[PDB]
Amino acid sequence: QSTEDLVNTFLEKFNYEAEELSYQSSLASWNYNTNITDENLQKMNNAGAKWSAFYEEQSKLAKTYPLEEIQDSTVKRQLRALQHSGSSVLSADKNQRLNTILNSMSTIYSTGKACLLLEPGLDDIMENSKDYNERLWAWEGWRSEVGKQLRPLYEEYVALKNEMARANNYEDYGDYWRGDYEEEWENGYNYSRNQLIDDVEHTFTQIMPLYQHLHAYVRTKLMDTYPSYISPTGCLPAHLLGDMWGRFWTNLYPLTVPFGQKPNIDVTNAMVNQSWDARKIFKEAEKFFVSVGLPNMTQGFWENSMLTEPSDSWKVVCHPTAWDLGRGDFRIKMCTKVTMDDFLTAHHEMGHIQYDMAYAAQPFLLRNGANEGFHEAVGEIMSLSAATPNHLKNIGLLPPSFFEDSETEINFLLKQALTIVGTLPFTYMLEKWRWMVFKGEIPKDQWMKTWWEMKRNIVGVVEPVPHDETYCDPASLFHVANDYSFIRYYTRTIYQFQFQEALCQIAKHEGPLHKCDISNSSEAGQKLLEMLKLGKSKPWTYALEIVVGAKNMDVRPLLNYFEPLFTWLKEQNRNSFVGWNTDWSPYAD
Amino acid sequence: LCPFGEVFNATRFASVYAWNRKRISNCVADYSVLYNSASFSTFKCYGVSPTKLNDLCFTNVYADSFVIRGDEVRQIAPGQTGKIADYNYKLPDDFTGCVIAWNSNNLDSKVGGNYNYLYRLFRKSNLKPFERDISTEIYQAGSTPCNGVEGFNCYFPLQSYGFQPTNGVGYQPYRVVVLSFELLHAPATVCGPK
Ligand SMILES: *[C@@H]1O[C@H](CO)[C@@H](O[C@@H]2O[C@H](CO)[C@@H](O)[C@H](O)[C@H]2NC(C)=O)[C@H](O)[C@H]1NC(C)=O
Ligand SMILES: *[C@@H]1O[C@H](CO)[C@@H](O[C@@H]2O[C@H](CO)[C@@H](O)[C@H](O)[C@H]2NC(C)=O)[C@H](O)[C@H]1NC(C)=O
Ligand SMILES: *[C@@H]1O[C@H](CO)[C@@H](O[C@@H]2O[C@H](CO)[C@@H](O)[C@H](O)[C@H]2NC(C)=O)[C@H](O)[C@H]1NC(C)=O
Ligand SMILES: *[C@@H]1O[C@H](CO)[C@@H](O[C@@H]2O[C@H](CO)[C@@H](O)[C@H](O)[C@H]2NC(C)=O)[C@H](O)[C@H]1NC(C)=O
Ligand SMILES: *[C@@H]1O[C@H](CO)[C@@H](O)[C@H](O)[C@H]1NC(C)=O
Ligand SMILES: [Zn+2]
Repeated sequence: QSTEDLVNTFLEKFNYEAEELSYQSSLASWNYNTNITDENLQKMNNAGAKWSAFYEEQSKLAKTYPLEEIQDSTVKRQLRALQHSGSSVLSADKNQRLNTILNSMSTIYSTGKACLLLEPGLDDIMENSKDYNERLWAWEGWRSEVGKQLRPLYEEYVALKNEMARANNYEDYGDYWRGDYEEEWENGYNYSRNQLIDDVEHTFTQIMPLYQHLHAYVRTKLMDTYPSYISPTGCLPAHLLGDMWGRFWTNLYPLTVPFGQKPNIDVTNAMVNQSWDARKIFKEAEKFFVSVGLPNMTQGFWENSMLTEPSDSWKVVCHPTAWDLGRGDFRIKMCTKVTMDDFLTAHHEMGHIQYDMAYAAQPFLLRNGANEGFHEAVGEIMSLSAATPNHLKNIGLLPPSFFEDSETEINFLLKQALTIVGTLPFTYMLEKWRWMVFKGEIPKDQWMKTWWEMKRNIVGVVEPVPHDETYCDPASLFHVANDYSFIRYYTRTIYQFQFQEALCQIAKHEGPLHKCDISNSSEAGQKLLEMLKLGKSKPWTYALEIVVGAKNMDVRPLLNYFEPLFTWLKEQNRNSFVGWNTDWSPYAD
Repeated sequence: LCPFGEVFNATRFASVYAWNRKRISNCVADYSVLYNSASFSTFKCYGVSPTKLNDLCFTNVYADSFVIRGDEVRQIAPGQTGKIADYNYKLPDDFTGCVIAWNSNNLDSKVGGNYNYLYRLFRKSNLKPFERDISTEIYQAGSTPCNGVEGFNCYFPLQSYGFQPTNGVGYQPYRVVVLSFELLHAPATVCGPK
């Protein structure tokens, strides 16, 4: 009759009641995503509304039990998970206003027109064009016709969210986002929200030289495509980076290639000349996963999953996803073709599924990853390992007389660096700006000035046209218009290389790290499943320390991964200048 | 001569919290037509051996049938604990009998979800061996009584199995039969082939 038996009974009832509703909602969502008709939306909305109403009603009743009166740990985490409440502590009118603002902002971003709609038209122009004016007009038009119309809504959004955050004993909405990394445990395994900023800042000072060299080879290679628009000592203009914003630099490979005659490893032809279909692809993925000590897929996986387009006049979206419906039901939905990229996404999604099956024994509230960055980093390393020449040579898609040339290795490393290293400053700058805006450090009349000064100082990118305070540049991104946290990718990028170096060390591999394969190593896959079974039942410091042996982030493995590229990049910059001076702007004359 | 057929392929089985008992007497027991069916997932027998079941006879044999989950089958055994082994159906430590189970996904499952099978998850104390409970009185958790209406810390004691064909193996329906052998001062009458 103490304050623990009641909580245990309450948790029992909630655990056995939530499964039904969750399974029904997931089933309805899958059925809609497989057909897309007019009658399935009603069922999906009904299931979602019922589940949300049940969750809110039950979370309302769970705050009557204080936390300090319970001595066990798992029960304490379950109550902590069930006791969170956002936007439920506000007046009804304020909630209605906030919902209207969010819906209007999402809709106004969804159907923007610049003079061609964003998704089909402007993206292709940004990705493929090589004309200065052609990119310039699209960039300026989209920014002017989207950001200028989104300013007052975002001004109201920050105030409403600050009120909501302060109503929940928080200091700021940014402080509310950082709480996903907070821990409370014994002496050696705690973590506070303040240390996240310091941890992120320290990890960024150890990546700057590599970014500077990558910046100085791109600046120098684009001298030719654009003859007299970029200075040899200034910063790169924002409208020449391969995307609308510059989040990824991956579309600059044809312009910046070390050795442009030797091609990369592509095995589409040697795979079509053997009559391979999707079932073969997934069987090979399953063989790879069972060769490292992990189990095999269930029988319902092969019967209920969708692995190809239906050509019988039913419409589908089939963006590659992995589903965990519940009650032992696992499905994968993907429109598979016979290229190599699909062959790698198969491994990625199979890793996603393999993580879900491990923690099915945990209670309902603890069936998720340790934090928001683990679940993607787990799936990334499988794709990293499954694209090496050793694996392809063993499988059969590559002849055994193959020779590993170093120039191809340099090409591969440069492409990977353009994909990975080029996005860290963008994420760091965006998150720092959003935190400072939420915290009230930045005055409301100096948003764009601080934005572009920070861009110049950190990422080395300058605007082509000056902007006053009537614009709003951050809102043009998808994750800013619709409220989503953005610090996941930094942590995922660190974690994946942490895990990869640890497992490669366990596998007794010799040589450079980028040529590592963990196939046919039962110890490597046996150690990894120790953290996969934990789920959210123990702090993520345990999850990190079990595998790698450390309790904090470390960027050393990532730099160890790019060592040959660092050595080669340092030599071709002898007759060049490293760094950028933020006094050059391309409208001074 | 007697129906070990009307216990095994009956149209409708019973819930676990209300388990049905059938007694067989004055008959000849054929235990070879069961062990060679090749459609039974588990055929464990305690206290006897399946080969020697035809030799020594008894007075009465009791058969109990019910429906449980796939991963709760291992709780039907002596000295096992769990949700269903202390609130629904219990077996004594000194057991003499057999436990038989097989998959029933093709029958006890519907797309909309079957809801006619229940089990008990709240009770004040464990069950004595071979004891059955049917009452539906509202369970009391706190010290403040609630008068016949569910509210705060007052819970209904029964819950339903949501069987659907798309579930995994561990969440699919299974049909279980338990046989017990009775030997007392009454004359032994049930045994078979000579
Ligand atoms: C875990 O908690 C301990 C104690 O609450 C933290 O250690 C303190 O850290 C502050 C940092 O400003 C110091 O001023 C104190 O002197 C420390 N106290 C002790 C006893 O060491 C520790 O930092 C927490 N862990 C993390 C990761 O934040
Ligand atoms: C797939 O590539 C193989 C490898 O060369 C091709 O095989 C040759 O095909 C010609 C014409 O059929 C034969 O005369 C040669 O003897 C084959 N060489 C070898 C070593 O196999 C083949 O043509 C391609 N696709 C297929 C199977 O037709
Ligand atoms: C997981 O299931 C697959 C199902 O195919 C198993 O693969 C079979 O393994 C047996 C030997 O155990 C072989 O004789 C079959 O030829 C395999 N099938 C195929 C299609 O190759 C696999 O062994 C199972 N994994 C484990 C650990 O038992
Ligand atoms: C319960 O009914 C099934 C059929 O619904 C019986 O299966 C029969 O098994 C015998 C052998 O034992 C076969 O010769 C028959 O062909 C099967 N089918 C039928 C329709 O008889 C099953 O044996 C029955 N269970 C018992 C008798 O215990
Ligand atoms: C749903 O999709 C299946 C095949 O994926 C199709 O057979 C069925 O007709 C679709 N539903 C409706 C209502 O048409
Ligand atoms: Zn993924």
